Amino acid sequence: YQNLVSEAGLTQKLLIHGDKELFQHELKTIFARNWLFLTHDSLIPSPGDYVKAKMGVDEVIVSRQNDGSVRAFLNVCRHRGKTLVHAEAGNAKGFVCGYHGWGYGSNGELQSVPFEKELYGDAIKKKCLGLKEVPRIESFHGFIYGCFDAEAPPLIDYLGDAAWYLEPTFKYSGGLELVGPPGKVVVKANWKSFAENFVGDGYHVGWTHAAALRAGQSVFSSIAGNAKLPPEGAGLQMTSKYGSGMGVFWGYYSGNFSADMIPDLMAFGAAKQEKLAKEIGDVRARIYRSFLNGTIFPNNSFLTGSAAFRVWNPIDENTTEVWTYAFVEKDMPEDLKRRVADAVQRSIGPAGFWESDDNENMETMSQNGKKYQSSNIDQIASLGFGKDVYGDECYPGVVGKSAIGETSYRGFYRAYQAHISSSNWAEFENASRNWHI
Amino acid sequence: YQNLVSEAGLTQKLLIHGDKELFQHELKTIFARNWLFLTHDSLIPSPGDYVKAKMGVDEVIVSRQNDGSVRAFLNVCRHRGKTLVHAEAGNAKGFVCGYHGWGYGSNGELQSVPFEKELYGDAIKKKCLGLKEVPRIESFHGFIYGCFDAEAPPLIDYLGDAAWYLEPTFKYSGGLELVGPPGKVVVKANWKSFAENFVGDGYHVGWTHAAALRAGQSVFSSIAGNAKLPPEGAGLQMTSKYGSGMGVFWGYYSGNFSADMIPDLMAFGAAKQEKLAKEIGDVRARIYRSFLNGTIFPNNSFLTGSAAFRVWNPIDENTTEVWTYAFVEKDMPEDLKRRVADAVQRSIGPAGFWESDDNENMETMSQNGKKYQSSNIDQIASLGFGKDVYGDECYPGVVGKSAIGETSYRGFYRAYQAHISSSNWAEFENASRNWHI
Amino acid sequence: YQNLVSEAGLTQKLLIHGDKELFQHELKTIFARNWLFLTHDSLIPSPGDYVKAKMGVDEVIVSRQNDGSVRAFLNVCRHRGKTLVHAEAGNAKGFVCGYHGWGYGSNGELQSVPFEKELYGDAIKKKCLGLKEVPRIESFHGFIYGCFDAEAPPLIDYLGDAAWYLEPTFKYSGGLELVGPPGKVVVKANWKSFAENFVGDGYHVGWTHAAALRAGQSVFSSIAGNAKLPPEGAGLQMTSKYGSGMGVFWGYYSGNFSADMIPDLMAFGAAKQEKLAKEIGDVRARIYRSFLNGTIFPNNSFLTGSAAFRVWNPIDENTTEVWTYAFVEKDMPEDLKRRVADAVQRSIGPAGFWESDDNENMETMSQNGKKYQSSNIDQIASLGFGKDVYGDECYPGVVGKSAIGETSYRGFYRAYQAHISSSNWAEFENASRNWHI
Amino acid sequence: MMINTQEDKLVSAHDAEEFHRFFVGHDSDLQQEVTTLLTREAHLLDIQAYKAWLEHFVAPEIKYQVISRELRSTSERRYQLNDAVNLYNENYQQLKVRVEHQMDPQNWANNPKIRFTRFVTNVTAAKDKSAPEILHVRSNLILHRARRENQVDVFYATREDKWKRIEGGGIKLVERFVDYPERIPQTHNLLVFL
Amino acid sequence: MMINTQEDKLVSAHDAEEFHRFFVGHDSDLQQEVTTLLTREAHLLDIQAYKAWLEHFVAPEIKYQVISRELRSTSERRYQLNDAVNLYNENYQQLKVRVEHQMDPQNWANNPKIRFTRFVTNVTAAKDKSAPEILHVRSNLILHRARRENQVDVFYATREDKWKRIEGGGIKLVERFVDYPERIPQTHNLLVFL
Amino acid sequence: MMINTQEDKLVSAHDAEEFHRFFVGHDSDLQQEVTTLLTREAHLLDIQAYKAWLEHFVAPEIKYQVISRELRSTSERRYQLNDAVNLYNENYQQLKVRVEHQMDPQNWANNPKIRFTRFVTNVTAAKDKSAPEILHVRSNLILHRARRENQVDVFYATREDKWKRIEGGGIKLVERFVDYPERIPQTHNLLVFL
Ligand SMILES: Cc1cccc([N+](=O)[O-])c1
Ligand SMILES: Cc1cccc([N+](=O)[O-])c1
Ligand SMILES: Cc1cccc([N+](=O)[O-])c1
Ligand code: FES
Ligand code: FES
Ligand code: FES
Ligand SMILES: [Fe+3]
Ligand SMILES: [Fe+3]
Ligand SMILES: [Fe+3]
Ligand code: NI
Ligand code: NI
Ligand code: NI
Ligand code: NI
Ligand code: NI
Ligand code: NI
Repeated sequence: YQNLVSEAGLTQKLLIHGDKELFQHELKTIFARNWLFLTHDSLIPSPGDYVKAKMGVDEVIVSRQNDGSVRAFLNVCRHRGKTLVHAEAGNAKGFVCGYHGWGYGSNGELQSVPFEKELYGDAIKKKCLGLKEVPRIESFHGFIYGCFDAEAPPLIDYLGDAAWYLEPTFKYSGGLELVGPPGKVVVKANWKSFAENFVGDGYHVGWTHAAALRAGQSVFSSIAGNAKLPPEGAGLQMTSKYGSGMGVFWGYYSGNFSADMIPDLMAFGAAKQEKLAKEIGDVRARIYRSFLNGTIFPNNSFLTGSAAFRVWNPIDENTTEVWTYAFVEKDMPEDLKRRVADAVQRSIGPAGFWESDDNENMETMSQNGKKYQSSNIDQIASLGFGKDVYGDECYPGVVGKSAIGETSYRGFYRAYQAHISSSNWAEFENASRNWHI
Repeated sequence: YQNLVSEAGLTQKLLIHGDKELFQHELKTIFARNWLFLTHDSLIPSPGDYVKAKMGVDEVIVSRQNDGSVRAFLNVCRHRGKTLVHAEAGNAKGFVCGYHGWGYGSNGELQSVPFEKELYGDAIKKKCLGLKEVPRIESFHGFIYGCFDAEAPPLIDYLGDAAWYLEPTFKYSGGLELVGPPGKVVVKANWKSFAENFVGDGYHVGWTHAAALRAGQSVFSSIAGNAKLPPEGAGLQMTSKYGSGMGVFWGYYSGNFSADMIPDLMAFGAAKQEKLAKEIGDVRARIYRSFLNGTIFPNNSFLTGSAAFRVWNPIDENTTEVWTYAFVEKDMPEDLKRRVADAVQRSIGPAGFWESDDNENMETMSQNGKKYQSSNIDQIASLGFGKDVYGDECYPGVVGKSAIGETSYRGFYRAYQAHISSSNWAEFENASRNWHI
Repeated sequence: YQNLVSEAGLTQKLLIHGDKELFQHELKTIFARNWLFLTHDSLIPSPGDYVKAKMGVDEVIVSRQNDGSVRAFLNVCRHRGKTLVHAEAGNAKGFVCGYHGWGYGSNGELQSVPFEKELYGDAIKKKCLGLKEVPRIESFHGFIYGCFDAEAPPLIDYLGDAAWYLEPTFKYSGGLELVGPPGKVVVKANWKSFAENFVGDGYHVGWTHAAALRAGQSVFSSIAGNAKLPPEGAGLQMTSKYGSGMGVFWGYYSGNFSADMIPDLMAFGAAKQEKLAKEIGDVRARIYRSFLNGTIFPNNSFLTGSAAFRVWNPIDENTTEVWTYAFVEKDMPEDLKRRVADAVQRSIGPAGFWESDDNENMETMSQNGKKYQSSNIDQIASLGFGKDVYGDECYPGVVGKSAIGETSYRGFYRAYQAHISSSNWAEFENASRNWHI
Repeated sequence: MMINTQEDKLVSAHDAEEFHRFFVGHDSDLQQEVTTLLTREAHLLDIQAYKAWLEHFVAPEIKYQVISRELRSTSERRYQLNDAVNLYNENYQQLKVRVEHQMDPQNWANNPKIRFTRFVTNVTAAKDKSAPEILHVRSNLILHRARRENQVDVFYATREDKWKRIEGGGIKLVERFVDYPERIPQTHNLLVFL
Repeated sequence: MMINTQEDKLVSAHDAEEFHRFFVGHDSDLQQEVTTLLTREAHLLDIQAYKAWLEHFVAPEIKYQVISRELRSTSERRYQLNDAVNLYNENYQQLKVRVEHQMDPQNWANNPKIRFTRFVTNVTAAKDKSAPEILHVRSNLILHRARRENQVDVFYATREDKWKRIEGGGIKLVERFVDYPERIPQTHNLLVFL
Repeated sequence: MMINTQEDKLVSAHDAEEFHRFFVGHDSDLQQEVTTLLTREAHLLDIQAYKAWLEHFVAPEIKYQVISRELRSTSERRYQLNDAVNLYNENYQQLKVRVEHQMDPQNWANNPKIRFTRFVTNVTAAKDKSAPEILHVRSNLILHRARRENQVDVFYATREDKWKRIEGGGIKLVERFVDYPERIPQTHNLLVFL
């Protein structure tokens, strides 16, 4: 698994998007080890509320406890291993297995066992048969992540330099709400193909989505045909130690939305920007109403502005279950919230006219990674190479001066390679000692 | 493959129901070695009659010889390996290959070769090109089994202590008939998931089938909701050296059949019970009209009473071709035979209202065995543990005092583990020296 | 991979038609090394014309250059590995990638890169990012082949003794045209099952196609039921060092075509035969109007007379994408050309009434190769064994005196085994030193 | 129009006479009436109104039968054992039981609610020549069943029905027969009302 | 004919009243008129005449909505968060945008030309009891989409429509609603006009 | 109603005029007549009465054509080589041959007997404006073929037909054309009568 990614994350073997054994290895070394997105507070707002989520290929029940905390458990009965919960979301103080009737609390404890007195007696210790719990659960401003590895860094440390860029929208804007349910669809592409596109692909927008830009008149029409850079400037791109990264297109608060969304959204963002400038400063207030496209390593992506939150749930090496949520700022008028939720699906949901364009990019890249000769071709992530900086006075992390750039591809794939070549977090840390140099 | 099952068969790794490489290994060590159900005399009653059967993933032609014996052969031409027979059952004195026209007898011998004289001459020795024969074919009261391994124990020895429990229905009742054709359907579950359910799952009936019990008013309504044990007593469960086992629910001759079947069946069984008591004694005459659920290791299951005979034909680690026959007692009135045959399909055939309930139990257990984190969860087979006996005066084998119990799961999985950790029958025997202790 | 084929290619393990790991190995040792059919001059007759072709599992763009030569390239962008071309055929002076807009010439060179000046500058060297080229491209009388291995013998040497048999139709008849587009369909059989059938299976015609012979009254009705050899004689079969081979059925210029095609075709062939006899002699002029069935190793097959050209494109061990072209002699009247093109599809295209017959031969052979017990059965290729000659005065190569024979199976499988047991061409040559002895 | 079964070697005597039945029995009015009937029946089943279906669309004397036919050689005549297994062969009480299993709140398989979509095509009808209150109906069905996020099963069937006109204007099913075309369905189960 | 939702435990109040609507609303003339309408609409869409469809078959006030419903427990009443995501929820301008994306020569996905085939069945219709110019229409659709040699996707849907009669004799769509039956379609995308 | 092919950029001139043909050609009587015709034809084929079909439903002058079209760029005009291969292009004698292959007892593929089910939808018809005895017919077909226990193939097609009225009242097929929508069918073969 060494040398699938070259130094500085400059090149990647195409095979990584199609190799079956590597996929199995990722389940052991990416998905068993890293922080994975579960849900938002606003989807499990009351005691007993739960959602099903995937963590890699496994499924977990994520449950709001009576004390207000959140716990998550593998969705598997401890008796004969039947799946416990079939609803995607709901409210319950417990979960009963339909096979033999074992009853668990929302806290994962085995509470009731039919025929316990008559047939089990002391042949059963219920305290040893609670649901298998996800040992690490943390949040970032309402966004809840889980990790199978008790040794993982705290979520905030894991976000590293990326957190600074997220805070204007995620922290300082007065709270977000994740709008459910998500769109869900299966795409015949590797999870990494989506992750790389969202982490840093400003370059594709003007070309892949040329027709969509013409039709909807998104603010991104400025880069149509990849003919000119945005009049606002080339923007920024950043990456971080644990692999998360993103681009910034200045001022593009309406993102991939069509012209009918632009005036109202722009007015809302400009108004809050003026207030925010006094609290967090001009630059960061501008970030608040800019378009950020990024990936929270490994497989959670987002757009700000055209507010989207995505999970690339792996099924196999050439198959991904794609989840699409919208998010909104809590203090938006309710009508605007509804319009935003629909506009997200309209561009990038299962029937999204932009996302359709992307299918063949993602799917054929992944299918070519399966083919004998083609799998040995390198992908190149050279855009901006040799010009990234670290320790800039204003902008933290490893930063390039263009959102049309591959700074964040390089960081994503560096972290990826460090993980697949490591057996644990300690080894990842050793492999990442000089990440920014 | 060691330690997939713990001592005394107490726990099993969930992975066993989903692991691809283990499946391949089972073809070498379970299906290549053990006795596999083929057909019943009553389905090939005349010379030249044949049925197709599966033995693991392979297909065999099972043929009634002119001398009244039964031989079976791989369904594969010895020339270029085309499948020879496409009908599921029929009558023929020979089988001609549709590719080039090689003709074999019902005894597997290569009899005719087009252009033999003109083109082959002595370049062909027909005596060396007969169909590949199944070397071991034996029966148990009309039920014919095959084995690929010439070293296997005789079928009667292989049934071990299980035979005693089968004899009241299979031997002493005046003969059975297997009613064809079987129902056939593909289910996305591992073959073992069905095998464990039928070997000993009295526990699931009251819970999984709660709605079916209410609707049809089966005698099993006594255990509805897993609230109370049967008024007749907890019943029995047994297991044996080579892995076969079963439960006994006293008196439940109508089994999973609905109320409309109960009076006539109960009257028939009670009448023969009275006659049988004088020949084989009270206890065994009662067994005759009780409900036995079991598995003849590895993948042949049965119910007495609600007379069903099942084969869990493996396709891959998450796919099984399920065959469902009814059986009848030869001296039943013909109308009752027809009613029984339909009632079996009605409960547990491809459109069976009970069997439907079971799908999600079997399928999700198997799918969870494929998932990285979930596959490491243990299944527990602890019901009745610490209370099984051996060498009881009346009831032979390893016996527990409840049909709602996991005595037979433990025996099934012990034998399973002994086989997967052995290269031949001699090694299985060494691994099984202390099976009952 | 040793001993999958016995000495003299006499027997083959059935497993070869179903084993997954062997398939992967073939991609490395058959498809990476040998000459593979691409297209004919007549399908890319003008500068800028291109077709897509498969080379094993990979896809290539085959392009007519401005200077009249032909080059071929993997159909994969050098940026992020998106498939470049989605049309099956066309005309273009360049190919633009739909992902980010990189533009390549028809010569594979990277010509245009959006934002090159603004964002790349010297971070890009276009001269290092041309499409991955197929290093070897050669033709045989208009039929263009490609090879991934620069060390391969010249195409003419690779055809070896087979070329002599092909020349009357391919070289001396005044030129051929390949008529597109091909029929394409997916069949659940291993690529080798088709390759062996076409290389030498005269034996199957009278049996497999008995009904088709009766219905259409093809000239092959002489061998119906495998009852009698052709009145013209048993014909010939030959094989060659690099695995290509074929049979000859004397005089059967109308091949698998029905009675409505026979008079006009026979008249055309007899007329040119008379002219050709004076240029190339009686025997070879007769070959010109005979039926040859063969395979150009590994996976390109043909029939002369009933003029068909086939590619067995591997998808996986049990899946093949079958391509069917017709070919015509350039000087045939245009109406006859059209009738021939339709008649080829009518017999052996996706809706061909002969080819249908073959499906179950090919598919079940391949499926049996997947099954544990059945996969250990040998296929036998013994027809004509012990009577093949080498160095005959008239007929070159290893030659048997019957087109109903397995001379060419033995040669095909000898070459196959030599390749799978070799790491390169030098090792193949060493393994093939005594091929004819 | 008739089929000559000596020349048409693949056609059973049964299928040949059925074809003739429906050919000569064509009536435009009956065609539209029966098309409406089957569309209403399919809608009712798609929304899982099984009690309404059993009460209003199914006659007390119902025989509801779906067989799976063992594959036999077209030339092997001698082997005479039963060639059909009844996947369904239900009277009214047996349908009642299946319906009550369907709507029981403890039917675990039905939670979350399953989605059914039925496509009925190629409707033909003929009044019985003896019993004019009996309508022979043939129709083809595609049934799509979706559940549990990513489970999809598609069933294909020809329903051979007898329907009976009722006092008051209703029409109820007295026989449905399906010879299910796939010997081994790859659909997990066949627990659907065809 | 009505459904008793206390006994028919699987039937929603919504579906029960819809069934009744279409039962009592049956009209033979309307059935043939609406069948012709939907066949013309499907033909137009199959040949990718999206501008003609939007101009001639779709009303200015159109609401074109396709939802995906989150799977919830049939017994879990307490959790009240929105259970439906809008895969489509389009007004006329939003359809216009989608149509102009469709025929743009730089829509890379549409080259080579994609093949659509639509199968419309089980048509029922009922005139609105208040607004007689409004026609309620239900129909089932199988949509086959083929592209790029070996990509095949098949969609299955029930379309719940309101159509409006226009001055001059035309009929235009004012609402289409689809509750898409597969929660996670395995079709790459749902970028098709259902 | 007409399509403006300058604005409707995805629509071929051929498809636009065909749409218009069938739009203005609508006749209620003809619709029911042709629906009955195609239902009878499909029934006959489903029961494998191929000789009856060829004799009674197919005209001596038949052209029975099914093409597979090579995928070409929508913008690549210069490459002019034939873009269609004839999977079928049969006259009466050629159909006769295929039919006689079908019922030959030595057709190994047909044993055990294969199961066919045809679903015909979206029927439209128009009398030819010159030759009134000629009926232009369009219909969509789903064809389900099941054999050998677990083989299932499903075909999807639009049949573009010309039928001719015969002295005595019959109607026979004089042309069937299918542009098969999947370039590489994944169905083993296409040996079915569409
Ligand atoms: C830069 C970028 C990356 C992924 C997705 C989008 N988008 O849809 O707007 C934009
Ligand atoms: C105890 C048991 C085990 C498997 C199946 C049934 N059943 O259907 O009655 C009962
Ligand atoms: C001898 C042979 C081999 C393959 C195919 C045919 N054929 O179709 O005529 C004939
Ligand atoms: S598997 Fe859950 S209670 Fe038995
Ligand atoms: S493969 Fe059976 S006769 Fe040749
Ligand atoms: S992948 Fe081709 S231009 Fe980027
Ligand atoms: Fe995109
Ligand atoms: Fe059960
Ligand atoms: Fe052949
Ligand atoms: Ni019938
Ligand atoms: Ni009622
Ligand atoms: Ni509704
Ligand atoms: Ni117009
Ligand atoms: Ni046309
Ligand atoms: Ni006739």
